[PDB]
Amino acid sequence: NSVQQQLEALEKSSGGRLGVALINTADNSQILYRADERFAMCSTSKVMAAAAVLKQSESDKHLLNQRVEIKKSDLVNYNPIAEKHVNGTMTLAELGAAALQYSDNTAMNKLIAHLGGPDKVTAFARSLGDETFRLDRTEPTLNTAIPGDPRDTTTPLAMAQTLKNLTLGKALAETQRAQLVTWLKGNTTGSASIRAGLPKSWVVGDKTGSCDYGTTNDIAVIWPENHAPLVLVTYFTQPEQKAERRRDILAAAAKIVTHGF
Repeated sequence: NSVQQQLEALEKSSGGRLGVALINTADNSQILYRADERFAMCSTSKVMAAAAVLKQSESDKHLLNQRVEIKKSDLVNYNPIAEKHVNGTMTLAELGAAALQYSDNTAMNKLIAHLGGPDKVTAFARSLGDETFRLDRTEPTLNTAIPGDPRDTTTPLAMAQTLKNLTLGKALAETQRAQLVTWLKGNTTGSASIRAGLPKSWVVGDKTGSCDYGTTNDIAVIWPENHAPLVLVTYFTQPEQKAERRRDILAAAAKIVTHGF
């Protein structure tokens, strides 16, 4: 079975819609599956917000350490790090780290507010040549993931291209690029997703996403031991609103497309 046949088979048994985009930076070859179809991003959108702040810091040396007050009213549905700092402050850098490494929703909202709203995050994506990404709402409503709803969505290919540009490409200045990579590598939420389908020794940086309609996502940069990096986006969504997440499917897809590498 070809990789494509394996992916189609994987989806057929999954009970959902699978979206895969892998870019092999060795020759820029790609493995695509519904890569031009939109999927709700869930928390994977946090990468774009954090990157937008990193871009700003390129021209503002005091931005990353700027203090941001955390009030009880700022807390939403999931604030593992922000809740520890109520009544205190967090720097924009710490908010970026919390949003990316723990998927803190309060952190995301602080980043969005700092940037001036969801439309500003979309504007940043467009500045990177990403004409697909769109952020419309804040946390937690950006997680509705209603089938066919274009809000807070992107395509696997668009996100793979942008993630490559951000982490290995032309998008950010070196210090900022390295910071984004450091944050992604330090993610604590992706053990069961893409990481679970790769050789245990490979270095990986990723950002997961999980939301309604059993939407299960993960976008990652992978560094094999003897090969050029791979950029992989695995999105998955289902027809029922309260469907369970299926991180096992993302792991399975990762194993299929990275085979041989």
